Amino acid sequence: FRKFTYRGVDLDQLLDMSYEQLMQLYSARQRRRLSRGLRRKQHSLLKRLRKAKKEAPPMEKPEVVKTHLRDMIILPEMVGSMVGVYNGKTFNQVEIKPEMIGHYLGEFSITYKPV
Amino acid sequence: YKIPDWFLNRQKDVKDGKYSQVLANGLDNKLREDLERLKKIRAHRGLRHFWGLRVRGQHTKTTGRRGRT
Amino acid sequence: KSYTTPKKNKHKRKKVKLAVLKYYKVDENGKISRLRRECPSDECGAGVFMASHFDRHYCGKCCLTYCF
Amino acid sequence: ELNEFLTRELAEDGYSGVEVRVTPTRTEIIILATRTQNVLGEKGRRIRELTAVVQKRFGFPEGSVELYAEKVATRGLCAIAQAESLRYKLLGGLAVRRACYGVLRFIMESGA
Amino acid sequence: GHQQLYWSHPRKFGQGSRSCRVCSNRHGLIRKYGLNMCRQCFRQYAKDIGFIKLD
Amino acid sequence: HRIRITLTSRNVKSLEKVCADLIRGAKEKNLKVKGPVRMPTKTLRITTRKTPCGEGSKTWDRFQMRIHKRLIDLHSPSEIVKQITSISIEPGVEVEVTIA
Amino acid sequence: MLMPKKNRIAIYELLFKEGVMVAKKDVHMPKHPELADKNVPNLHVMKAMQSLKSRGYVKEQFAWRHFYWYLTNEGIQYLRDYLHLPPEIVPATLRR
RNA sequence: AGGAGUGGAGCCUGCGGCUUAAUUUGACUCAACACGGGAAACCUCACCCGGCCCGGACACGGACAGGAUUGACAGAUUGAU
RNA sequence: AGCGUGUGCCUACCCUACGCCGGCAGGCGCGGGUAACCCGUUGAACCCCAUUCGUGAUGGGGAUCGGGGAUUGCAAUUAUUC
Ligand SMILES: [Zn+2]
Repeated sequence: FRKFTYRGVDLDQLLDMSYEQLMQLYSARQRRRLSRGLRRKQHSLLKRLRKAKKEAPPMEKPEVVKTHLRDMIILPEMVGSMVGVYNGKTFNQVEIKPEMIGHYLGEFSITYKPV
Repeated sequence: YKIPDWFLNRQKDVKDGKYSQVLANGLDNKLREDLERLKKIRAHRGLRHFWGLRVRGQHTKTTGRRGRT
Repeated sequence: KSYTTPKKNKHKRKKVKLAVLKYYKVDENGKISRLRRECPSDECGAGVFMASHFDRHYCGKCCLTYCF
Repeated sequence: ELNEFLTRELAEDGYSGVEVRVTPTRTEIIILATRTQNVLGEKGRRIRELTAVVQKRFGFPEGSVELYAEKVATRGLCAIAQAESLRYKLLGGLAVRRACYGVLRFIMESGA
Repeated sequence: GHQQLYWSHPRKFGQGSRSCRVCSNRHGLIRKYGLNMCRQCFRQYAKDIGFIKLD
Repeated sequence: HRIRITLTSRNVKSLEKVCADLIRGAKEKNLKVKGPVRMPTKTLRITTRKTPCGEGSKTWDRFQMRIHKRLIDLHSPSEIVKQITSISIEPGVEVEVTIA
Repeated sequence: MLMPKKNRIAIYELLFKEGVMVAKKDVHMPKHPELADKNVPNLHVMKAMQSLKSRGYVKEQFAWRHFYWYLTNEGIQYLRDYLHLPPEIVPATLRR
């Protein structure tokens, strides 16, 4: 009912801005994820993921992408996009919402079972 | 009144981002809102709060013997 | 020994028959004609006969692509 | 490093020990050996080739060290030589008791 | 391929960057005074280096 | 020209004898000499468990490395110093020369 | 075990210049520190070295992490025949 | 005869057991349990999920310079460019 | 206070006084030590002195939980740590 605002700003205005202000928008720990330098060491796969997510999908839920990584930072440029996360054994389908901005990725994993 | 912002309890909240010191019922309401947000997110911290275990990353094999029976 | 899930095969190089005949076109005289391309790179000259593609051609050792 | 290498290498010709002496521009190494005929090979071949091994592996200017070897005196006192000889004699076919008695009598006759 | 996989994972720190110089193992290494030797091998060959028991 | 030569060795009697020999030689050459400065010894201790495995009573080993550093000061020209270094060389002494 | 032509002849020249040869037991180290004028893979050269061992032309020694290789009469014959030179050539270990 | 105490309260750690694709294992009264020098985010690693160049020397019989080889750029599962 | 330790072999990662920015970790241009030379007279803590607290789970205990800011490494989720 109540439209959310990301930590002060809304979705469209947040999307129409770059990292140079996004970093001060969100917290400190994830700032170091891009403040040390350009991410290219093991982020070639991540850039491929960004390109795949920005690829134009049909007018429905976009395609799913399977990855062996769980070390992506959730940026607004991929919200509303389905991705398969290799939770140890299987590429589990995940569901995201625009409230995921500024957090990590691999926190949706259950260790063994509820017992 | 020239009081610096770092001294406040919760700063740059996920709802509005403004810097405000919060009172008892306000803190309880904000804690409820944060736990409900974590529940909706289905994050690891939220689910571990749901089962009611230690969420900071402690041990349970020898700690927590006064809880569930 | 054998496993459960079947495994694919290893790539093999087909026997290249009459390679030179495919490099230069024989005419009715001592003149010669070429249907392949020549590498303009500094490391390798024109001796590297590139493959006969249909969209874009690929070099031999340069890992470079020249488009149309 | 050098002690281990020499013990494993010159075990075939009765190795006892080494005494490395350091002197600028000329390093003099002396090897405690019992059999000098087997340690030289064919007219100093062993010395030169082991020296070449030394420069190639350790790393040192060429033509500066000179491996040396001499016959050890009172070889019956050094326990290492007796242990090596017992290893030789028990290697092929000798009885444990007879070989042990032989080495024991030789040691007690050496002057110990 | 595997030639690209040789120098792929950073062997700078941790425990695989260094190993014992005697048995090529990675347990009990003494980095004090740059020994880079495990405890067992140092115990075995200690007297030859010079470290001997006086106290 | 205040030549300062540093001698480092593990054995103490050998170092003392070498220093005494150098002092006697310098005195026979009729040269000004200083006193043999004896720096404090440096001890290297490497305590390790004696058990290759991890079973038994917890015993320990104590390894020591007593090093010494004796040095003398001379006001001699370097030619006599080189002549001296050209003689009486033993593996125990590792001569280090500092010119000042 | 695919070996470029130039690397093998370079290693043969390096081995024949003296009577012995050394290498460190570390396949995760391509460049040979002593042979700094070429980008020879050390793992390939040591594996070809031990293949030459398996064919039996040289003696092998290894203590902690460094191998030791020594020539032989039949080994030097094999080397001189591969290098296509008369037997008048001698290594640096046979001269006085 | 005494002092500090442990065992009772909270917290870190190993073992057993339950659970887990896997929760690797050694040691079980002195003389096993902050012990293997082991305070495990990647290498550690020796356990599960997955696919990689092979790190099958060499002897013998076949396969080959009339090419037995070997490294691959646009694009698809994939994990990578 | 007294034992220690210190610029490297594939090995880059050392101890750092000095003057700034900021409550705070923390950030750069500035120097020595391959060591009785520099950190360093290693101004340690426990002690000692003057208020505050007053038998009250209380000014002891800091267990649990949220947010914010920092160096480390390609990488901090089950927070590495502060
Ligand atoms: Zn080309």
